[PDB]
Amino acid sequence: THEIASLHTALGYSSVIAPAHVAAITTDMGVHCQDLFMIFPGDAYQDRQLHDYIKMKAGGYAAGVPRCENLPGLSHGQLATCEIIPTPVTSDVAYFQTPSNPRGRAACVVSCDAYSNESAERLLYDHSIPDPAYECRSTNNPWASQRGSLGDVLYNITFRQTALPGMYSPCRQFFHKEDIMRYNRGLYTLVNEYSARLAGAPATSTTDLQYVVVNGTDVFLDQPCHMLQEAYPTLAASHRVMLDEYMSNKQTHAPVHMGQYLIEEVAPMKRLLKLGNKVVY
Amino acid sequence: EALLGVYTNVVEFVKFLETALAAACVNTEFKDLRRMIDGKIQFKISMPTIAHGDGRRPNKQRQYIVMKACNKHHIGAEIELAAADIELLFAEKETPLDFTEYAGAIKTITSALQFGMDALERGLVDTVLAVKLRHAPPVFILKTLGDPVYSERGLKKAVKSDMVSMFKAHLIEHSFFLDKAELMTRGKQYVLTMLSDMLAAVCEDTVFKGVSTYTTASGQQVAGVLETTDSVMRRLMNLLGQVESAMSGPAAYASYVVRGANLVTAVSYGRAMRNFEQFMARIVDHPNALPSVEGDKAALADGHDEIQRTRIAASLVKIGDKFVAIESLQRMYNETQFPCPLNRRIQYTYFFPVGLHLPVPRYSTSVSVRGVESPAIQSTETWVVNKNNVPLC
Amino acid sequence: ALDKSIVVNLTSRLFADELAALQSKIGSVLPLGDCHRLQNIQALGLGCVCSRETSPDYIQIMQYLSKCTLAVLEEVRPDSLRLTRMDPSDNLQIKNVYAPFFQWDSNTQLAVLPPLFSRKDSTIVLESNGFDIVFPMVVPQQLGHAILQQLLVYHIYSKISAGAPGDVNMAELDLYTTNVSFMGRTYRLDVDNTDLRVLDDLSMYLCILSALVPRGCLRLLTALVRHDRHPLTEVFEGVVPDEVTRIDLDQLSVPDDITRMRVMFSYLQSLSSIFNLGPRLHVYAYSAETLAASCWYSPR
Amino acid sequence: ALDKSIVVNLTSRLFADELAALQSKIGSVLPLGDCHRLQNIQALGLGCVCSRETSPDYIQIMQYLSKCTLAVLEEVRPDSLRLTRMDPSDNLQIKNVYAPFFQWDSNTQLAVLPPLFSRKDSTIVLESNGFDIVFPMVVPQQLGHAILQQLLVYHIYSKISALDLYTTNVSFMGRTYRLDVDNTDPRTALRVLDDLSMYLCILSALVPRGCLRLLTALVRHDRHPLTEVFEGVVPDEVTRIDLDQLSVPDDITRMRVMFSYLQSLSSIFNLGPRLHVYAYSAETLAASCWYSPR
Amino acid sequence: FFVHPCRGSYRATHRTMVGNIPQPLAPREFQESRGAQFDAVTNMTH
Amino acid sequence: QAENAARLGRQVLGLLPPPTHRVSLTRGPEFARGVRDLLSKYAASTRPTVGSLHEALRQAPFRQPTYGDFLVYSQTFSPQEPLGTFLFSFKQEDNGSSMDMLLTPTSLFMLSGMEAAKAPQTHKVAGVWYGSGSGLADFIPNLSELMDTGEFHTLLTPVGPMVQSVHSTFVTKVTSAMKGVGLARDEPRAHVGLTLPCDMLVDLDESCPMREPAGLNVTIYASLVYLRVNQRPSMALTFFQSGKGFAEVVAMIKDHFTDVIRTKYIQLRHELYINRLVFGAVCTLGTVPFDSHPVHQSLNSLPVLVFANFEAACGPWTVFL
Amino acid sequence: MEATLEQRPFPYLATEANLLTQIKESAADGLFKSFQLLLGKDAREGSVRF
Amino acid sequence: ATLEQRPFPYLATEANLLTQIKESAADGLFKSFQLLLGKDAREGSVRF
Repeated sequence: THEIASLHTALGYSSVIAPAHVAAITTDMGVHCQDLFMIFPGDAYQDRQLHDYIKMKAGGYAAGVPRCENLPGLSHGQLATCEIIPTPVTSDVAYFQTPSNPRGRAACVVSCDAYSNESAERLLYDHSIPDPAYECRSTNNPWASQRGSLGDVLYNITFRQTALPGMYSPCRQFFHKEDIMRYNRGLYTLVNEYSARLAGAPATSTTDLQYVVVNGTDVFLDQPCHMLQEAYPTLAASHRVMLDEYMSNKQTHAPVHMGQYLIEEVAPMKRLLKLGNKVVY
Repeated sequence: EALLGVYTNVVEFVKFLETALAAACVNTEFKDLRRMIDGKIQFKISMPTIAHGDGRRPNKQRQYIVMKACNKHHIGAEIELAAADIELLFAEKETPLDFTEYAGAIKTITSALQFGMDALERGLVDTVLAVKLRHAPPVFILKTLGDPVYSERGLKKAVKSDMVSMFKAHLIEHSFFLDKAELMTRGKQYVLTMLSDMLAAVCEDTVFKGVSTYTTASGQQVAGVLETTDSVMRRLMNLLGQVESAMSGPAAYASYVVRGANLVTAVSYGRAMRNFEQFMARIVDHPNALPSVEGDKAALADGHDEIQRTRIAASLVKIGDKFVAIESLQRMYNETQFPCPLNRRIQYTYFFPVGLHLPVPRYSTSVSVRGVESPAIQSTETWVVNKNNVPLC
Repeated sequence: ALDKSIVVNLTSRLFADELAALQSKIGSVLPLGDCHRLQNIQALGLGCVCSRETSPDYIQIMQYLSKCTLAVLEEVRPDSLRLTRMDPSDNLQIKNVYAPFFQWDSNTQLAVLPPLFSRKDSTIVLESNGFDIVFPMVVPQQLGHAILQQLLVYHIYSKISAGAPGDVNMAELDLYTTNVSFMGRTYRLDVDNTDLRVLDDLSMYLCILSALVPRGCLRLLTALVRHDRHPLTEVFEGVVPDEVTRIDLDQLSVPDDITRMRVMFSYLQSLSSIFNLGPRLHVYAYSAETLAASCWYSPR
Repeated sequence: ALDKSIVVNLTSRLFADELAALQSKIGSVLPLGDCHRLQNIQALGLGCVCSRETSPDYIQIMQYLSKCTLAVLEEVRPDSLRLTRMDPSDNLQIKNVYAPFFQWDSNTQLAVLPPLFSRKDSTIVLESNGFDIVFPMVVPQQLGHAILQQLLVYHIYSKISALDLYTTNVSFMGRTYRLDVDNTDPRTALRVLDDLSMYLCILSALVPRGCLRLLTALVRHDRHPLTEVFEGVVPDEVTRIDLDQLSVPDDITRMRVMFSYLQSLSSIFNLGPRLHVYAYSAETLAASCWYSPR
Repeated sequence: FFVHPCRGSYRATHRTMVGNIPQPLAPREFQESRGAQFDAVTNMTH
Repeated sequence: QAENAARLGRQVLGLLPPPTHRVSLTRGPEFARGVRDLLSKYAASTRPTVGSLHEALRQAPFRQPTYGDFLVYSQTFSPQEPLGTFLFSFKQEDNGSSMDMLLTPTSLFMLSGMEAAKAPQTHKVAGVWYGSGSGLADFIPNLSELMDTGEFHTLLTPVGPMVQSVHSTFVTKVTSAMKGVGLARDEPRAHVGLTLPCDMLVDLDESCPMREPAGLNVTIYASLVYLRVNQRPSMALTFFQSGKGFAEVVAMIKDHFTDVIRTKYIQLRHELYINRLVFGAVCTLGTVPFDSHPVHQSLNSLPVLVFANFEAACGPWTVFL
Repeated sequence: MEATLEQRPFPYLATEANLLTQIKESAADGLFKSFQLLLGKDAREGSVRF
Repeated sequence: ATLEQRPFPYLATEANLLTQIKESAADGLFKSFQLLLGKDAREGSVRF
């Protein structure tokens, strides 16, 4: 055993880190959705015949590394889970081109007064007040931002960690109230805790699926979506045709056509989109 | 058939003080840290004010007092010595094969004692780097906090929303800055204004700023160390010249011994000074002498003045007027099969619709699309582009 | 400071075939009839008590293992075997080469049981000396108290089917006895119903109890009526079956009842200890790939 | 390493009479109270629980015996008794001078018992100091058990009398013996019997049915050497319980609880501390053994 | 959802059909474009 | 820097097992000169000094524990403990490589679910280390069924007191001690004793006197009692401290639990299930020396005993009733 | 035992660096734990007592 | 004003201090004492 004491003589911050070079993208950015039959195994329909019917239309550990045995091998990398937040058919597309929350209300609690839990809750939930984002509407979807709503019913769950490996939920950070209230404090108490503490229940790495890390040893990651409390849009095109217009001419592209739309990605990484041999950066 | 050769490794011994990372630290050898309960550094910041005769109520004198503490760290190791290895360490004066059976057993225990030291010399460079990475917030948070022009008035409610707006805009534009130098036409001048902006954001206000700890050849002043992996270091060394690649620094640690009058108060009372003797010469030997930077420098540089300066193999660089050493620690991590902490993973969340309507006065802008525009059509899927650019529904 | 090593010599050299089976199990636990370092072959197995010509025993082995000194192989050299000594509360290392294979975990308590399974799984026959060494059945204590129990029930109903066919179904008996669930896992043991003469002594004892116990407890209740009767014995009158309480003790006389009560207790202490007390040792570290368990021996 | 020796101070010179008996039993195990070098004579006896005027209760005396530290004598000087000590877990020479003589060998087993055959032969009185000294008896476990078997059978059948040949005789291969009961307090020997009535009527509730039907197939014709207790006639009770149908998974849950309560009968049939002899000399009567308190 | 009197509490029924979803949240110009998708799948004749 | 490396040359070669006593016969009677620790009577003088007796203090017995290394979820093992608590290792199935479940006696109070007045002090303290109790019960979904058939005492293996806990966010490393007195990590030259809550411990030798022998040995026993409260199965774990020998304490434990035996078995006049008959089990957690005073402490209050010179020796569970 | 602040009249040393930048805002939202302000009538060396 | 067991260099006196200490400390002659039995009676260690 060797005993070492460390002490910081500077008052302010005397060291600064920065991302420089992306080596590779680990997670495949594809289409795989999260199956709630596997996350909530208890709940079921009354008829055994009808509950076994719906399971036919949808569908552990190994030496410390949790492995799924339904897939023999993967070619695009680690497979990304997707949730589904149901949403009215009349929610605006103009909400979707700018980074924001998947619930209809903005949840940045850093702006609020420090150590005031009632003022922070009133930003999230009450509808006497229009959004800190928008002054026109109070809420984009009342299915997720509302206090007893299906967003707040499904995904407000504090993680329970069964003996089975348990699986990661991307939506669960944007809806969980108590992990949002951790950022209600002053700025410099947040900046001190940004690099030192690993946040609540992130994904694993070098696995098949996205598993929530239950054994945090030497997992180094840092994630800026908890602090800034926004989610970055990607490519979406409601028909195959409008994805061709984005790659022919990027400037004179039309974001919304008569029936369909498109969302250009606004992300901190800007990838090379190459389909065919035409390249749009 | 016969053998041709027998080849093994000699383990590359890299200690803490030969690396350039000790430019970011101040090293003192402390004999009995098993006895210490706590550490303490006590600041007293006296803040001056402007007197002006407007309708203001003038401020009285202010004073801040700042307390700092140590943080303990414990390192482990492991040695497994065999049964018969210890057993035949004692009996001898047998046949000459039992000398070379004996001398092959002292070579086992000494190689198992190098390994107990090698696993502990890497432990310093691990824990010191892991202390630097905990007190290192990113650029996009600290850049718009390091300029006083945004928070002259104080952090009210309207300033904080105007800073969170700047955390997002600096995260989208200026992230992955060495990856963006390829596609920009300017290029090498963009990184140099990016990386000198990281340099000006760090708080340089260190207690030991006037202490002369590292120098270059010709007496220039090293200011800081930036640490990359091997892949990034190939980039920064080619864009910017390695002007000198040799620095001067101490050969050994600074000593601190509790001998003398420190030992009486350590035993009788529960406390002990650092440098009781120089601390005594201010209070009782020569009182009411105001503190002045020019002559008080010998008590700040306690020990670190007059250590034997030795040449250190390094790689320096010119950024503005400040010399910076550039390190890479993968040879100390890839040889032990532990993954490097500067190699790192960043998680993003990707927001995405499917299946919407558009309201009644439907419009278009596209010049060239012939098909879909009928009003009875409905879209029940959306297309995503993968990592490998394969579009999926 | 003390020297412990046990070096057994032989009269004849080993064959090349028999050396490979002992190299298969170079970490093991052998019983050993003497404490001294120099010793002949006839003690280091179970061939000193159990043999082919003698009738197979359970209890006379389980009496023997508590009385015997254990030992661990280190190196097999022809012809001189090299064991090491097992001391009270001594820390050493075990590899687990035993047939059939039960999976060990750390923080379990190892119980040395006699081998009641097949011959080729248990022993290794030394043709050079004509003597049989027998490796004991090392099984974790909760399995060893359960791998005995279902096989002792199987031996009872096999004795009922041989006396009368219509009382026992074979598919009911095989499904519920030969399949043993432990630690989530299952083990289908080799039945060896090809002809279990090991467990005939226990099946004699537990039945002679089972007739004499309810005959015995009626007399011992009524003979202890007092003013200072212990107050928990009023409770256990509600536990005894109602058919037990209706015995006419006039049928057995006083010279018959003293013979019963001395037969009553003399089986009870002889049968209690042989389920309880054997050479039993703990394990605090284990790895399944190296198959190496670090142990420490508690003598009881 | 450790020292172990007890030299016993004594306030009167002993006579030549009692010095001859103590010289004859020079290697002998006796308990004593406190763990020190210097010691009064009033701790060395087992007579602090077994007196003349008080009625002794041999279970309570045996219950007393597992508490005490034990000791072996070294010398008998005319003033002071000098003894050595027995501690876990130490190898030691033990030499039997015990008067109801039994034969040991290498790899035998032992245990310590109160004097249960002849109290007058096993207790010598010291008229010089007024305090008497009681020696215990060391017995192999087989007769170590079989004396406590006969003593518990006696206190059941002395209470029913509210004659001797069946109750007070310990049987063994080759010899028969007489237990010493003239004045026994049965009350500490009966709380043991009160707990036997607890276990034995629970063991009568969870009897397996297949093992009772095994005897109804056995003792009627199949006569064996060790089933001669029943004399060829089935009991009237065993025919009354086997009227049910046999089912295997019922008796699986019964034979586990039958197994687990026979672990509990160790606690009621305990001997004292046990002595594991590994080497015993025949003509010298000494041995070598390691002491284990359980 | 609705309020139910007694402390009162919130109690629930189920919008059985699709059209019980109210018109701000599923409008009529959508709801007959959803009907024309029914018309084109089954290939019925009017 | 070799001055740092020569320190390990001193301290490793000085701290080894004593070697085997092996002397060649051609040297002669030199082996008797190498028997120093068996000699146990040293000469005294008129004024003895350390320089006279530095040889008598040098020969010492060879004592060493055998540690255990446990890797625990940080939800179960509460991050702050008094560093000497006793431990258990619950075990159901090897699901992963190494994730181990450890039960302190305050954690095993919460899985039990017994009433407050059974242990009035630790209920407040074990309710602030944990939630309502369902932060732990999700790992064992068989807590209703292991209490009915009575398998719960077969799944705990007593391990011993803590020595060190290196605590991280998601996973807590715990090093415990078997086979004897574990060496303290943070304080040098020190020994970790075993700390019990005063609420759980039930002393057994207590008299007016109204005389009992002394000895060298007093043994801490554990007990675990299957019972039913509110028509729901629940357990109760207590401790016992006596040097009376195993034949008395089983009779002394039954007198302590006389009331609990009677109130259970009033039920089974109506329903007789053979699985329900198993009641308790008693382990042996290791010895304490005689006349060591248990020192009371208080933590936040929670009164907590501590035993000097506790050496551990695990035993099996034997089912008393 | 935690290390605690104390206002005893130490012989404070003089550094080349300035410390003043951002202190008034860093006291509000804590950049550093365990501080204590001293306004005008109480910004002095406290009297020595022992 | 706190009692402490720090290893001070204790000074030696001529006068005895032993008369009636067994029954004065137990019955409370003077506040703030501590009795040390056996191996506790030592100047233990220094820790600053």
